[PDB]
Amino acid sequence: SRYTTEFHELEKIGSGEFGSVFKCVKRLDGCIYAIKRSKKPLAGSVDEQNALREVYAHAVLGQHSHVVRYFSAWAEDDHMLIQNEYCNGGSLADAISENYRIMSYFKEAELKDLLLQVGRGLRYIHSMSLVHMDIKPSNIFISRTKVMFKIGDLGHVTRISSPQVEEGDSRFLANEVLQENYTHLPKADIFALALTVVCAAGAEPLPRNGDQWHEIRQGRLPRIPQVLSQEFTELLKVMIHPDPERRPSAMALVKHSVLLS
Ligand SMILES: COc1cc2c(Nc3cc(Cl)c(OC)c(Cl)c3)c(C#N)cnc2cc1OCCCN1CCN(C)CC1
Repeated sequence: SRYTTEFHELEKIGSGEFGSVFKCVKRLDGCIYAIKRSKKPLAGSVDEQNALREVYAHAVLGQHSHVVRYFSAWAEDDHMLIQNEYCNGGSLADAISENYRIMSYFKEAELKDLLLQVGRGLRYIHSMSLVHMDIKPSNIFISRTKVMFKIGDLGHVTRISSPQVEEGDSRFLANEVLQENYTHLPKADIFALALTVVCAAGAEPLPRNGDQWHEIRQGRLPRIPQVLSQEFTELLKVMIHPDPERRPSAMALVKHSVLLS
């Protein structure tokens, strides 16, 4: 196969219903890549159009330092393979879990660094008239050696002015998207990013539904166990404002005083 011929598989680094991700060395350049290998989705299914959204997003998206670089995608032997940039820091989700294990944490400065960098990624995507629609720790990836946060997993990417919306994780989902209101989709990414940072700040696991789910959608910031400045807190707070029009845009976010620099 092209997979075996072009690459040497080093180790499986991720698995799940989405398939599996392998750390691979490309024989030609000797560089490390992350390759997702999954069953070729059923024609007409959500998994197909999910994969369609991923591959067709890079047709629009160029290279950006806060978006995981895409190299190629192909199908063979009833399997689909996507070759991406390898981020040696793994996902933000794993980093959060590792913090919990060894009792470390992200300092307030590091949290603002995370917000700004992913903010820069969102600004570019939005400027291409696209929206990510699934921003969460597991979809944020880390490159080190000196720390670069990159947006990955474009399986939910869709147009701004042509809304075809497949909802993302309910834990990060803005209420207006649930209400089938797609007039301000960029602000949905902003909403999810705030909760993503709140996750990195060491907050308890976000609710999938129920009471405290609604309280968050009311604009209530989840309890954070560490001391953040009231100014950073208020920024995160407005990012989850019930009115998406009061939430800052991505380009307004990256220009914000508390974040710079
Ligand atoms: C979770 O594992 C990793 C997934 C990564 C990843 N996912 C991904 C998602 C999707 Cl949806 C894709 O399909 C479009 C494709 Cl192709 C890849 C991208 C991307 N993109 C980039 N970088 C990653 C890096 C990872 O681990 C890095 C170090 C792990 N190391 C630590 C020491 N030890 C325990 C051995 C394992």
